[PDB]
Amino acid sequence: NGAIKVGAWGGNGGSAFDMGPAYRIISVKIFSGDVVDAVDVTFTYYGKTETRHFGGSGGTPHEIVLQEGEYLVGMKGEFGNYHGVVVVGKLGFSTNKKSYGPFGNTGGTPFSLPIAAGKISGFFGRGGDFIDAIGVYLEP
Amino acid sequence: AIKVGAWGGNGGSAFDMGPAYRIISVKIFSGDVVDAVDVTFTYYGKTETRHFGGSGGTPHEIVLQEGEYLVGMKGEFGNYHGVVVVGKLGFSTNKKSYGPFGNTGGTPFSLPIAAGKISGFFGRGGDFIDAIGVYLEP
Ligand SMILES: OC[C@H]1O[C@H](O)[C@@H](O)[C@@H](O)[C@@H]1O
Ligand SMILES: OC[C@H]1O[C@H](O)[C@@H](O)[C@@H](O)[C@@H]1O
Ligand SMILES: OC[C@H]1O[C@H](O)[C@@H](O)[C@@H](O)[C@@H]1O
Ligand SMILES: OC[C@H]1O[C@H](O)[C@@H](O)[C@@H](O)[C@@H]1O
Ligand SMILES: OC[C@H]1O[C@H](O)[C@@H](O)[C@@H](O)[C@@H]1O
Ligand SMILES: OC[C@H]1O[C@H](O)[C@@H](O)[C@@H](O)[C@@H]1O
Ligand SMILES: [Zn+2]
Ligand SMILES: [Zn+2]
Repeated sequence: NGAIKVGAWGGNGGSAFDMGPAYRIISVKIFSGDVVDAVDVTFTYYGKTETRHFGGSGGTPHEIVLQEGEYLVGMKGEFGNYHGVVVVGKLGFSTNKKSYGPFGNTGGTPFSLPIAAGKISGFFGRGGDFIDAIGVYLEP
Repeated sequence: AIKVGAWGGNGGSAFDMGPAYRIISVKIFSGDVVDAVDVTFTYYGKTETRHFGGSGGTPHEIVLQEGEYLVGMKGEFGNYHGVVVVGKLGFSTNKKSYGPFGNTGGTPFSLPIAAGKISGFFGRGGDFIDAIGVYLEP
């Protein structure tokens, strides 16, 4: 394959998910309340349009629609205890155009992934009731 | 090229070793803070050593064996007497964990590499290691 995967950041709970790399990420939808509940990813994969449903369905959706020539070049957030579970409390992304988030209201251990060269092409991690952990595929 | 980071502050001057064929060793010089790093590596048939940061601190060496690669970097950055620098720095290989080295807490960062390896470094250096970033390959 030749994949580059960094992360996941967060807890060891939930069940592993892995969408693999995409030809093109179309949109990312972060479901969010006190904590990061979930992430939906809409993408094309070769060339068919699929959307994957990660984490849980609580919280409020916050959608990042990527325009033409717009790519994800950063991810940051925080993970910490929420009711006996270590999950992502905050999650944000930046693109080559704009910054998004963070979404979620629970402080914890910060992580940050500035990408000086390259971009995010896919996601993996762990999900249950909430988003326990999130990691990322990279490509040039 | 895949470059992630750098984590740290905006002081010092920019360094960039580029990607290596193979990392041979990493020597982290630290006391209160991360002072410097020596990286020994091969590159198109040549063996090279680069030094980043200053001359202070106590050395802690990571020597990588055959088929051993760097699969993680973690640390902390913060204001140490006027400059935002790496106060703690650690690495992990596919065999072993090292450090972190340095005694000054600040803002944590972590880079676990689920697939791929660290192949090189970039960042900023002066008296101490202001910032450190990493080249990644499969
Ligand atoms: O994020 C955890 C939780 O936070 C709040 O309690 C609400 O917004 C819920 O919908 C959500 O599931
Ligand atoms: O404004 C963003 C903000 O909106 C709501 O209050 C929640 O979904 C939060 O988790 C989120 O951070
Ligand atoms: O998502 C947080 C939490 O939700 C559920 O209770 C389970 O799936 C846990 O394993 C998981 O850690
Ligand atoms: O390395 C820490 C510090 O050392 C020197 O004082 C200068 O090179 C600064 O620019 C740098 O921030
Ligand atoms: O790390 C900063 C500083 O910490 C201590 O004072 C000593 O170990 C020095 O050698 C070093 O320069
Ligand atoms: O911070 C870890 C590291 O920092 C300095 O170099 C010294 O105090 C060492 O004894 C120690 O192992
Ligand atoms: Zn969904
Ligand atoms: Zn030695």
